[PDB]
Amino acid sequence: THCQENSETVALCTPRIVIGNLPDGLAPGPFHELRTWEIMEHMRLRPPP
Amino acid sequence: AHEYHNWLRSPFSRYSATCPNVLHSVMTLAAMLYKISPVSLVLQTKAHI
Repeated sequence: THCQENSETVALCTPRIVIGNLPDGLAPGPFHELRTWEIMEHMRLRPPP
Repeated sequence: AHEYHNWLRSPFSRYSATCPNVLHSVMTLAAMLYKISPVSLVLQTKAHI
């Protein structure tokens, strides 16, 4: 991102700590729900309690 | 801690960790104890299992 500072404009970079921080155009909510279904099937919680 | 000389080893605990708490999981824990003896091969094979 670009940011403002005292009489200055600077660039800021920080890490996306978790995968959920990706933009929804690049990893949308339905995709996260399907990926969760994948992990749930991995743990044998396919029909959850 | 003598795993190699035990009867029930790592696959059993790994299975029962995730398996759903229902009747068929009990039945398949019982079936997992079928023996590797050659006479057991004759008996299982003649049963077409």
